[PDB]
Amino acid sequence: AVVTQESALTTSPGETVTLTCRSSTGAVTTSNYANWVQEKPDHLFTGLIGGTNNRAPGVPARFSGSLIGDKAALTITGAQTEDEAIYFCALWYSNHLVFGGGTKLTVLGQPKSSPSVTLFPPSSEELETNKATLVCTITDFYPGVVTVDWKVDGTPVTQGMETTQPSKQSNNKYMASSYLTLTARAWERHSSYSCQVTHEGHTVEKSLSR
Amino acid sequence: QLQQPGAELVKPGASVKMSCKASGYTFTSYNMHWVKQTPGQGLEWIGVIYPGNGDTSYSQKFKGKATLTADKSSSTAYMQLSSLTSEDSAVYYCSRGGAGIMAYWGQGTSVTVSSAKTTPPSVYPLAPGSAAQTNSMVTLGCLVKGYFPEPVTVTWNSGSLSSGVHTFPAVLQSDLYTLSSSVTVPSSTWPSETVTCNVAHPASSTKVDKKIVPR
Ligand SMILES: [Mg+2]
Repeated sequence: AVVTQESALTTSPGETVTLTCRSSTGAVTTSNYANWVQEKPDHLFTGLIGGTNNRAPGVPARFSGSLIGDKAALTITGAQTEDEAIYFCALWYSNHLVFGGGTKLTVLGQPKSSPSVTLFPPSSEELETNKATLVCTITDFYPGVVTVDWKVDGTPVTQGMETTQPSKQSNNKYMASSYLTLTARAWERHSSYSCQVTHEGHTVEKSLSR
Repeated sequence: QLQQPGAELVKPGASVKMSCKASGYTFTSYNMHWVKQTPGQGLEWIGVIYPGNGDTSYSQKFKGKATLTADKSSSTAYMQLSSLTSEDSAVYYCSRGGAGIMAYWGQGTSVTVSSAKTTPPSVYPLAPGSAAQTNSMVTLGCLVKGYFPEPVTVTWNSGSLSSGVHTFPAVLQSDLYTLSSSVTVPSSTWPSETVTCNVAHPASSTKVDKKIVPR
């Protein structure tokens, strides 16, 4: 059976946010001892709720588990900035356990921040290797989701591009990098190159000309 | 309670055995579950084992792929994965159960299944150059390309440049890692006063200093 959770949700400090977990075959009961675990930066997992509504030792009182409709729920009362993380639920089926896809919870703990984009052309030294890597750094954006689009001579290119998952900086904003790899010859067959970053509906792009 | 080695480099076809040391409790009085984490399959349950009685329960995609054991003596639980493939590269967690609650989790063991050999990186200065953005502050950088295994360390001007430094996570291009780092300084400081990125790749004993020069 498949277990389903919301993909992402946003809330603010002090508010109540609720997360749900389906069983695909629904009918979530206390026979699934629904479990809730929190994933924070640098793969640190913390068990929050087990046996549907049992808080794990040491866990804050603001977390609580229950059943809502045919689903399992995780409620966070008076959400704290430190609660921004990913949440996974797990449903036990007598002999085995299955994890949901997890939910990324954003808890607005500072003002929205636009990403600072910098596009770097390939180095003269790298080109000597018949390789050309354009580097697009993206820092200080918040919330932590962003979409990167590369254009060459004005048209979209999805081949030879790699963008890292957003990582959390020290000031709690987010950063990410995107790469466009080309051969030096491909590099020379075009003039204009652009890295376009979309964040919360707004688009910022940086460009250069070979 | 739960200490797991942080990483294991394993060649394709080989086998790997990782541990999960317990502390702060009676190892024999709780279950130990094992979970695999990858971006394309999220978290997947592998199986569980009750050290007190030794019985074991596995998932379907892991019964013939893993073997859970536990040392009642050294308060340590183990997982053996066999015939590793690239699809087995992931982070493996152990988690103590009890009364239906997965209360404690280890920090996970990152298993890297790869044939690549120790490779030093190539370091390229990254300057604005072409249609950049003449402003107030200037952002410089350096590309640490094609090394193996992780990690590498980057500092600027031997460390003097500490404010405004960002080192991004590595991307894998075939079976080599690539990452970049940047530093933002006063436009009046550069190209005026020299800026150099210093890269190190311990695994290969490689060290390289590269100056950021106007394109
Ligand atoms: Mg039991």
